[PDB]
Amino acid sequence: GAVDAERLKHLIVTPSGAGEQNMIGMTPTVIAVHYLDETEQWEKFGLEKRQGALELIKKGYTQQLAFRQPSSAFAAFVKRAPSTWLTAYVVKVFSLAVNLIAIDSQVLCGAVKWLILEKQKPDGVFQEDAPVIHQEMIGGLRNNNEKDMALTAFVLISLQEAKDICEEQVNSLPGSITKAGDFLEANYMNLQRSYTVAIAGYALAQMGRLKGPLLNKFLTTAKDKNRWEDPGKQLYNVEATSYALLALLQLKDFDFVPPVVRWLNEQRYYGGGYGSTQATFMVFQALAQYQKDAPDHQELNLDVSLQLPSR
Amino acid sequence: QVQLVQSGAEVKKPGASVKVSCKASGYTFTNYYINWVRQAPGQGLEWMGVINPYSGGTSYNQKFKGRVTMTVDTSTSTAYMELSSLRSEDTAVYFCSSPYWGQGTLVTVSSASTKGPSVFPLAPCSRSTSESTAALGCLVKDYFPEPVTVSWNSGALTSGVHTFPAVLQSSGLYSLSSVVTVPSSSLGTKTYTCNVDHKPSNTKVDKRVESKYG
Amino acid sequence: DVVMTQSPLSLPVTLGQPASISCKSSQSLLDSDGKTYLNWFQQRPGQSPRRLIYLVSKLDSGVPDRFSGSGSGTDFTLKISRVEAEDVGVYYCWQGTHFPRTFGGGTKVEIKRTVAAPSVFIFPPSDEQLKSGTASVVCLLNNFYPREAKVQWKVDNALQSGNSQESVTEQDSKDSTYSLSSTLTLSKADYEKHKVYACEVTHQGLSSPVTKSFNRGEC
Repeated sequence: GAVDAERLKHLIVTPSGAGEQNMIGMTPTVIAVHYLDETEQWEKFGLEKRQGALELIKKGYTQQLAFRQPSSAFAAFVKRAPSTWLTAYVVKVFSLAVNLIAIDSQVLCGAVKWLILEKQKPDGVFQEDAPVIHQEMIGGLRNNNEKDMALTAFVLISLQEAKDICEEQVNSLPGSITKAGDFLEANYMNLQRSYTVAIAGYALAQMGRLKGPLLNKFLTTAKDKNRWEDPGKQLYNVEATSYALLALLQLKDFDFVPPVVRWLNEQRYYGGGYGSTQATFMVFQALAQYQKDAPDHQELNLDVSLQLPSR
Repeated sequence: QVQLVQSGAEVKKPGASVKVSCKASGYTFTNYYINWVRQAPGQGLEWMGVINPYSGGTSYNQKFKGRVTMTVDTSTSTAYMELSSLRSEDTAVYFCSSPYWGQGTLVTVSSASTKGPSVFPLAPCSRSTSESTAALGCLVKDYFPEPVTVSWNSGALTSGVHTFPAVLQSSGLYSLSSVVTVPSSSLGTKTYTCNVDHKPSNTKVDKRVESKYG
Repeated sequence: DVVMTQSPLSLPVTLGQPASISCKSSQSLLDSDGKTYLNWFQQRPGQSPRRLIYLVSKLDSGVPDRFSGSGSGTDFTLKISRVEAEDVGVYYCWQGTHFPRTFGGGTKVEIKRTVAAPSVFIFPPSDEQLKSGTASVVCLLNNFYPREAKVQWKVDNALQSGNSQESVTEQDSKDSTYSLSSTLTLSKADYEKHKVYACEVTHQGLSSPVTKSFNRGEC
């Protein structure tokens, strides 16, 4: 059940504006090309539309570098104090784009090194000292509760996604990942929000640490075994559930996956819109990973209903 | 890949019972309901029922209630379908599907006894013809149960051969024809022998086919 | 019970060309669990169904994307964008919502080729079989297209019915034709009371019905 390319044409966006707004534009274009590549839809959608999309991703990238500070961190403006969140988000989008356009390793691994050497506390927590202006671009992190866990998980996920490129350049990186994992592991069982259970769940699963009681908490947090939701904005629950799908695929829990993909398909969420950045990136990252790892997986006999009338 | 391997062909008398097995491989046996469907010769399909191998729970087509039992043995990944008080109309291929389909089990319900075929020639009365080609054949008549196999000239002759599906006569015995088209000029010089095998009766026959007249 | 109706009965296709098949249910197949249990499979002669489509539009693993399914409520369609040789066989739809589960009657997808008239042959009963008290008379229709063909047995011009059986081969993998054998069965006593044995063949490739006949005891 690949999402039809025709439904995603609005995600091909010309990025523009300052260090936050440029990433708001680059997000949908990068994840749309990622997803149309993995689902092999360019032949039907228009092979010729892919080159234009890549040009816009290159424009995004070149524009974002105007906001790269001497430290290798990012902020909205060159004279604004650097954002831990924005820098880690840049690492997340550039890491995923590396097969689409040429990403400078100096830029990627510079931002990673800065996050580890400037913004990680001795207990493994990542701290934000200069929050982004566009609070709507950070999804479910905008919630006040479980900030240390949710941001440590967000940053750890960016480090883990950059590790292949940056491990051989940043010798502090494996130790930073271990310390961040230690904090998440030590505090996971006390989490109350499904959003944090999901994003900290994916972060731990990437390291093989979502196990035993922590794995049971992750799985039993899902409603009807198909979604991770809190009682607020639906965009946050689409995001939460995308992180939960990424965790399930890391766990190789292939039998738990199909009901979660069905629930995501039934939201008919095609990305874009105010405050859409994290949901757009995460839903298409998670569905692309699903398409790669366990496409059309079937966990029971879907020829027939589960009814067994015995008259 | 996933396979369902079913038990071999069965011949049963009317009133008897049959128990068909379905051994599953390549998937988590208890995660998938198992449908049983039958197909009468030349016909469409009829659903018999389903079992949930996790709970043991069953649901049957009410047409067979009292005569059909479905079970599983989870420790051999095997499903079974038992059908009792067998009727002539129960002759069919029985399939398991979970949702991949087994190869099917033919169950033939008949009061006929095992019997080898008679093999008769199919030949024009004369080798003389105005046509460049002539048809010859063998009528393999009055055997039970299926199947028979036919070759021509010990397998050397394959072009122009048609071996037809058997028909079930009102006697309760099968009859099959096998034909070959050959050059008219070859009649009475080249030989054409059909080689018939009916394993259930240990019958092997070679029938040389010639016309009565020149 | 839910009735599943497929159309057409036979669909002659050209390699590289599109195919479309209809399946209609006598009622909605939307289940209370919100899924629509509408299935398609392919059965190629002597074989186990090959599962193609489930839940109306979901391709089974490995099934090529030239296959697609669509529809809702009571009207479903299977499409093949460009037919390949391995796509011939009988296509079934079936429903897994209602009890009992029920199947359509099948749509035969076969290779379209030029019209070809049968070569027709009649074979008298053998002296060997007559010794046993029965006469089988056989009528062969060789290598014709399309599959539709009518055999009418006549015995001194009386139309025969109920005393013949016929069977047909699968479409030839090399020339895309069918062949047909028909056996007329009489007692020796009946055979010996009549003179003219005729099989009359009607097929689209003939300009009119062709009769092959013999007179009993004459060559």
